[PDB]
Amino acid sequence: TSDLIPAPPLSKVPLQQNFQDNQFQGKWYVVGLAGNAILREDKDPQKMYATIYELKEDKSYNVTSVLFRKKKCDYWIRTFVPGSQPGEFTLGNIKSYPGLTSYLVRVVSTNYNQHAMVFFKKVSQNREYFKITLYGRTKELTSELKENFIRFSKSLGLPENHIVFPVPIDQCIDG
Ligand SMILES: Cc1ccc(O)c(O)c1
Ligand SMILES: [Cl-]
Ligand SMILES: [Fe+3]
Ligand code: NA
Ligand code: NA
Ligand code: NA
Repeated sequence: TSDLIPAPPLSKVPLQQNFQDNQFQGKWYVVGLAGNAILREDKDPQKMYATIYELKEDKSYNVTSVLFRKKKCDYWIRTFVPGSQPGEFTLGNIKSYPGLTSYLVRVVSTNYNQHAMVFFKKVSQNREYFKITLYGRTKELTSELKENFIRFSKSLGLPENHIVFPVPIDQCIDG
């Protein structure tokens, strides 16, 4: 059994105009998380993690994320394949992920050197999940940008308790 807030139609998710793939490369800190599977948790609050975007020769991204868990750095890797338009992607080697039938990424907005908002949508075990990530080039962002991310998340149907701002750490993510 599972009850999820429905995924928004793609019409409600903007696309970053004139997307420059080479400028989006590098490390981003996850300063905000929102989604239908994301829950606020004051007992064990979400720790900040990082995601590195590297363009390959064929213009796909090698996306490597690192998080601090159980006193160790856990790495996980995926391939974002360019989609129907620039700033859009699908997942490479989807068959290597048990239960996964669909995976979409859309870059909503970015200035490339400070911040970015990225929309994800996937179907896993026939359940449709979506999330929005607030990327920061630094671990801290302005209140204006964080409130913008909150209202965009709310526009896609998510309540406050489905929006989290991970706490900055130094382990694993400063590399
Ligand atoms: C929780 C969640 C929602 C959507 C995604 O695309 C994903 O990777 C994770
Ligand atoms: Cl993964
Ligand atoms: Fe994922
Ligand atoms: Na832990
Ligand atoms: Na401020
Ligand atoms: Na750093």
